[PDB]
Amino acid sequence: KSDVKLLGAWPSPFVMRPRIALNIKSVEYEFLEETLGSKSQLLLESNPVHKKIPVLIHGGKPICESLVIVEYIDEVWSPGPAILPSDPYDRALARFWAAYLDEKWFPTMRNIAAAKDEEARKALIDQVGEGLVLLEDAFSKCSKGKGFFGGDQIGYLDIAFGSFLGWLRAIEKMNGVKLMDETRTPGLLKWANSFSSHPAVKDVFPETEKLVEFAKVLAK
Repeated sequence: KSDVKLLGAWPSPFVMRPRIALNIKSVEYEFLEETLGSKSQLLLESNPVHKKIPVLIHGGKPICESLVIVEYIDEVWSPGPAILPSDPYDRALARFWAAYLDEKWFPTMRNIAAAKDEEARKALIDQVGEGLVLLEDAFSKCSKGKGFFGGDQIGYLDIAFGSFLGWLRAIEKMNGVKLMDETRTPGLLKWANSFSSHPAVKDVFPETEKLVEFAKVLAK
């Protein structure tokens, strides 16, 4: 348990990602929570560049950046279940969509709260919706009728996208909008239940209300 430590603020979609990956591999680890109002000295020592979490410490060495940590876990604990796809093209597509989610979609969605006027808010909400249309189509092609982006088993792209689901739901609730409905994202609604109920996910997955209330707490 001491050989693997995960530094992280909580709740956080980015911190969720290595927790799910460690769960898939059944790797025991200690979760070292950052707490509001300070940055721990271990955080400052382990991630001097970004000073953020997650940080995985393994063999006395820190590994930063959520997705990079996920790949590291997949590669190091290779006898366990595969997290990335095995085919190079499928792997490239999984990486492509995770990069889209982290670079475009999620920053857009969390900018909604700070929109100045009404039409800017609408533009951001429209962009989150167009992202979900794109991911609905990616899910159809990736899943091939199976339950996950990863196919029969949960995979890298499930972790990347699924980690955001709670925050999507909270932002839906706080803005009175429905961005996964049933007309626009039928596959993703189903996948959302498969993901949030998965045994490697459910005990680290946030209750929507908890996120909403936490956003209210942060408002400072």
